[PDB]
Amino acid sequence: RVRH
Amino acid sequence: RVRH
Amino acid sequence: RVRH
Amino acid sequence: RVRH
Amino acid sequence: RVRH
Amino acid sequence: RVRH
Amino acid sequence: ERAGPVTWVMMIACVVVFIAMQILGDQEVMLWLAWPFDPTLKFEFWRYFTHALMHFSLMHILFNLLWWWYLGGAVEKRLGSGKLIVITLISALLSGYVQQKFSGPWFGGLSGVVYALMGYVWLRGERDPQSGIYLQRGLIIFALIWIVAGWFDLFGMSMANGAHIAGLAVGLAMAFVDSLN
Amino acid sequence: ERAGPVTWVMMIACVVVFIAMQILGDQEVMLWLAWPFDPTLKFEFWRYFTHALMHFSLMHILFNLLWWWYLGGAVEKRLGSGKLIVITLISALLSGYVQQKFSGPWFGGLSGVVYALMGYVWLRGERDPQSGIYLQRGLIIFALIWIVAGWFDLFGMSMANGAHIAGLAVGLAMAFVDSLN
Amino acid sequence: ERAGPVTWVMMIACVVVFIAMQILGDQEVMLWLAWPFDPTLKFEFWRYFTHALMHFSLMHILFNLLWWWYLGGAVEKRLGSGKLIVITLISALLSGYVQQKFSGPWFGGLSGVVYALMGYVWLRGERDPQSGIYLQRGLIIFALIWIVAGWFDLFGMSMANGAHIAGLAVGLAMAFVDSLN
Amino acid sequence: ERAGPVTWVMMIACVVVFIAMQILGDQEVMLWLAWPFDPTLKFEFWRYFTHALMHFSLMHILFNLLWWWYLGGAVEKRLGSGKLIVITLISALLSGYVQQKFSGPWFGGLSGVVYALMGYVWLRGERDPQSGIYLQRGLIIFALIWIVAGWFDLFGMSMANGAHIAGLAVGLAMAFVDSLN
Amino acid sequence: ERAGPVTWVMMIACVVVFIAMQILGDQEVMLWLAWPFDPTLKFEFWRYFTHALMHFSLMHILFNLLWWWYLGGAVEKRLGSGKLIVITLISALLSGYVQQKFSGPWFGGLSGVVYALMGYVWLRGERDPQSGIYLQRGLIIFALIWIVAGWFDLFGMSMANGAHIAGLAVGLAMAFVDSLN
Amino acid sequence: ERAGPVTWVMMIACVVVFIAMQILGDQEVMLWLAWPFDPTLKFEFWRYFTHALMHFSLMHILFNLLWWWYLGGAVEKRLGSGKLIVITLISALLSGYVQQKFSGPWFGGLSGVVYALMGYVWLRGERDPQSGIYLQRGLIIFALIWIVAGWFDLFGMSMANGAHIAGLAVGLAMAFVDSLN
Ligand SMILES: CCCCCCCCCO[C@@H]1O[C@H](CO)[C@@H](O)[C@H](O)[C@H]1O
Ligand SMILES: CCCCCCCCCO[C@@H]1O[C@H](CO)[C@@H](O)[C@H](O)[C@H]1O
Ligand SMILES: CCCCCCCCCO[C@@H]1O[C@H](CO)[C@@H](O)[C@H](O)[C@H]1O
Ligand SMILES: CCCCCCCCCO[C@@H]1O[C@H](CO)[C@@H](O)[C@H](O)[C@H]1O
Ligand SMILES: CCCCCCCCCO[C@@H]1O[C@H](CO)[C@@H](O)[C@H](O)[C@H]1O
Ligand SMILES: CCCCCCCCCO[C@@H]1O[C@H](CO)[C@@H](O)[C@H](O)[C@H]1O
Ligand SMILES: [Cl-]
Ligand SMILES: [Cl-]
Ligand SMILES: [Cl-]
Ligand SMILES: [Cl-]
Ligand SMILES: [Cl-]
Ligand SMILES: [Cl-]
Ligand SMILES: [Cl-]
Ligand SMILES: [Cl-]
Ligand SMILES: [Cl-]
Ligand SMILES: [Cl-]
Ligand SMILES: [Cl-]
Ligand SMILES: [Cl-]
Repeated sequence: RVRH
Repeated sequence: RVRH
Repeated sequence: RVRH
Repeated sequence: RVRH
Repeated sequence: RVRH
Repeated sequence: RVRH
Repeated sequence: ERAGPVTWVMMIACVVVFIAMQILGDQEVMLWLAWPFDPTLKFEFWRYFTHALMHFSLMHILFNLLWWWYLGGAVEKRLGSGKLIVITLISALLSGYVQQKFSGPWFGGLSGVVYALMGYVWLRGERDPQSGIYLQRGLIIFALIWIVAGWFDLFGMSMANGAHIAGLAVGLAMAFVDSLN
Repeated sequence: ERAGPVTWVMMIACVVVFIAMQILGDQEVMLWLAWPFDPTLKFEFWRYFTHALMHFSLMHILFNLLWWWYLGGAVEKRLGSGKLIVITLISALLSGYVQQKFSGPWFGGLSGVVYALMGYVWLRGERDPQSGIYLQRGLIIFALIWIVAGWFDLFGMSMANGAHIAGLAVGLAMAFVDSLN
Repeated sequence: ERAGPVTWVMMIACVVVFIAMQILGDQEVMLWLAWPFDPTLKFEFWRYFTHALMHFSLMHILFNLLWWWYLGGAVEKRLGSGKLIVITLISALLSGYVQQKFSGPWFGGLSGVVYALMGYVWLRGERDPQSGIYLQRGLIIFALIWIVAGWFDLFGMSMANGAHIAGLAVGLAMAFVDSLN
Repeated sequence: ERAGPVTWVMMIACVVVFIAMQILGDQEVMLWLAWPFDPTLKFEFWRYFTHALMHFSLMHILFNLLWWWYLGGAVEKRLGSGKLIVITLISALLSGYVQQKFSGPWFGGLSGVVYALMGYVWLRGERDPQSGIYLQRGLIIFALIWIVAGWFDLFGMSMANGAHIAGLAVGLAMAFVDSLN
Repeated sequence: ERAGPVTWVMMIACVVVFIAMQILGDQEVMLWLAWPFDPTLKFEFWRYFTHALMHFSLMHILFNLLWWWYLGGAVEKRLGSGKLIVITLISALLSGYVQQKFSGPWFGGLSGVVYALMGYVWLRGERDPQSGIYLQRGLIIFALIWIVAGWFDLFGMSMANGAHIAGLAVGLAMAFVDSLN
Repeated sequence: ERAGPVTWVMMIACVVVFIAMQILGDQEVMLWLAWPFDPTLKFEFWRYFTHALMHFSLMHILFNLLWWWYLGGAVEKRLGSGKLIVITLISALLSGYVQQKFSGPWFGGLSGVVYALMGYVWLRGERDPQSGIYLQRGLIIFALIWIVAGWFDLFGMSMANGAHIAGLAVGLAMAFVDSLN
């Protein structure tokens, strides 16, 4: 889902 | 984040 | 099982 | 805690 | 370590 | 696999 | 011998969406397919249903499609393609409605429809054995465990609680209606 | 076509216990159903068996009941309900005894009984093919992997090692006894 | 009724290797069975194939052998033991070659062979229905999901990407060749 | 230069309990030290406090004792040993009371006391700077994040929600009382 | 003795955003604060910077803010508030630009800025010791490990690779520029 | 103010090895640096020590180096560089010897040396306070918890049990020897  |  |  |  |  |  | 056209097309649609989510990213697909999350998207009618097509992990898609393949396939074989279509549309729309009410629009998966199918197949077999459909005993157990696990949060994933209760209710209500002579 | 009465009643009893554990909490159920953990509970005879009914996670219950449904169902179908009952009681009692000896009373699950059923069904098929029961080749492999995984701690859960070895031994011994003419 | 001799012997060989890996340790077995990792091991011909026998966890072995049991069993039943042997040797050798090229010699598992079997069984059924083999619709879906999960790294394990693409290619190529009249 | 006698004795008591839990098992220690879970244990007065001594994992004990060492040490250094003792007893007793009310007696850890110390040290510094105690700015941030994480369930462990809110309330109330002149 | 106004206001802003993400949900906050993800949002100038304020888990926020508190605090103390502001704006804008180029707009966190601060503080200390700033030896090690872990994907979280390389580059370039006399 | 030359060079050597393990792969580095695993490697003397340089994850390296930085730095500052060197060589060699005896050669990390340093610094402070070294009270607690966690397998990683007990023994023995006048 999201890149950190 | 999302509900499954 | 247990609450922390 | 418990053995399975 | 290893590729599966 | 390895011991730490 | 094999899954009918509705059972199959749902499976293929979920895989196709899942591939798009890996290539494009989940968020980008959610923008297109999620329940309307802004008033400007309220007439994009597909969104009231396409939340059911999105899955967020391997275990998420695998177990949803395994239950759909079994229960959807049974419905379609014994009661026909049209029956499966209508159970799918009603459960998807109503389960999305309740989920968004409790927790907003950021949810997905086929499990509102699956829990409807569990309730439906079990209850129709109990109340209307002459339909030719029923939930085999052993699968009652595992369906029950799946219900408990959704309800008590045992999957290790944040749960669409509203979708789950609304789907199961829908499936039971439809079986009730369908069992009247 | 379907699971017999003993196969079914065990499944239902495990689900009912599992629901109670989610609603009441695990500890509260363990107080009632665990192997006697104080001398004051030594005559509460059910405890020597009801440890087998408790499960601690979704994967724990699902995989125990999947094996029971298959192997228990086979025993009950080919050898009858009474045979399944006796294998269940002996394996539950003896596996609990050994587990408590090695590691005390805080354990649960149906896997002493399951490992007894693995040994039993395999050995009876090998030694007494005319019984009508046997462990199909592919399931021998997976039963073997399940044994290895219990023994070498590959499940990601703390293992009831005493229950496992005692159950498998029991099931083999019973098959041995039952194969004598 | 049951898995043929090639299907079975591969399963048994994988379990036997897996037991050795638990008793001896993984590294010690890898020293013996891995793709040659030093020029002094280049003539130890078994190594170009035995990488396929090693598995590193319970989920790794279980899911590889579940797919092999199904697809290998189908090949062996419909096309014979020799056909399964040749698909196994070609896919193991070529998938190892590509994997080592991309990422070196420290890899293992049966999934180069499995992905070859997926491609093979599906394509042969499509192009040569009179063979008597095919990939049932529902299993197409799950095979597809398995492919996506390997390719996009959805298993929670480091992936032998070269083995995967090379195996699937091999299986498709062989089906192509076998479907010519 | 170093932790005072109360700060130290709590740390040692928690380690000693933690060792006992590893050697004896968690359940066996819980039987002895948990909030009274049967009417027959209602006069075992230590139980209204000793729930604070039990920890269930490495991360559980490490982070509780890290915060206690810092905040308890500060209290003891600036306000004295007796002050730390009274904050500890009040927060342990009241946090246990609220937790058991919401969710029953199966809980443990020092975090009711820790959250009391967070509230106490912060509020006393704000309202009564002449005390010589305060919560340094950067630690306000991390204390705040710890509060958010307890409240929104971000630790990956089931939370004693009642203990947390009751502890923080206690610590704020005590700071309020102590800041009146 | 304590964190300056810029160090503090960033910490507070991140916590405030993190609370909003727990209360409102992550997606809803991302809609407001993410890098522009539709051409209609291109003039919402805050978005080129506010991606740095969002964090997705406890470990994500804790470790970003721990490094910021240390390095930002050092910059602000030795070089002043304005210097910290400019390093923050440049690193946030440029790291967002590169990340979105490689992987699209769905990313967040303070680690573009943090990796800029690592490079900056280390290089300025090396090239311009008379500045009064430097990265203490032991923290060089841990900063290096943090760099390796981001680069080789060792955090167990999907990495904003473009943000990381662009931030570190920025911080080094600024130190270079600032060390010229 | 800062880590001495021995403290630093060990940290740098561990990072350099860790980078090599990410670029080359772990196995390839293990081949070079592990305790001799074949009789042909028995005279490659570095191997009796270089097992201490390898780490297998971010948490593995971070926590080993955090303890080394603290305890090694203290030893080096108060007792000198040569003392740290000798404690390091003895603990690395002896901890490797015991670990390989119990479990073979496939192990790594700095924790034999770290546990030696824990024992050493604590015991030397207790028996020989005039040395100028000691283990501060709060760090006694955390060192104790680290010991318990290694011994009872609480890290979520397979433990080099032989290395741990042998290192701690070594460090205690050396402190004993060093405290005699
Ligand atoms: C077998 C492939 C299945 C993939 C999932 C399909 C999702 C369908 C929703 O898309 C929408 O469909 C409308 C037609 O009703 C179009 O008007 C609209 O522009 C389009 O956005
Ligand atoms: C299908 C439901 C299965 C749920 C599990 C049942 C556990 C049975 C143990 O309980 C005990 O049974 C005794 C009768 O033998 C009673 O005397 C005793 O007071 C009671 O505590
Ligand atoms: C059913 C058991 C399967 C276990 C796996 C077998 C791996 C076989 C590789 O071993 C090698 O076989 C050669 C013979 O070709 C020998 O010359 C050589 O010395 C030996 O190292
Ligand atoms: C430094 C070691 C700390 C270990 C934790 C101590 C827990 C104390 C509770 O035990 C109880 O203490 C009572 C005295 O008040 C006894 O009357 C009672 O029988 C005993 O059960
Ligand atoms: C200390 C609290 C920090 C919380 C994070 C603040 C994010 C700021 C972005 O919001 C935007 O700010 C603009 C002003 O520049 C407004 O014009 C716009 O409408 C608003 O959407
Ligand atoms: C600061 C960098 C630290 C990296 C780790 C160094 C490992 C040293 C072991 O290597 C060996 O060193 C020998 C010299 O004693 C050589 O004879 C031998 O060929 C070489 O293999
Ligand atoms: Cl099908
Ligand atoms: Cl919900
Ligand atoms: Cl059944
Ligand atoms: Cl055990
Ligand atoms: Cl079979
Ligand atoms: Cl690869
Ligand atoms: Cl201290
Ligand atoms: Cl609670
Ligand atoms: Cl501060
Ligand atoms: Cl990226
Ligand atoms: Cl330093
Ligand atoms: Cl060991």
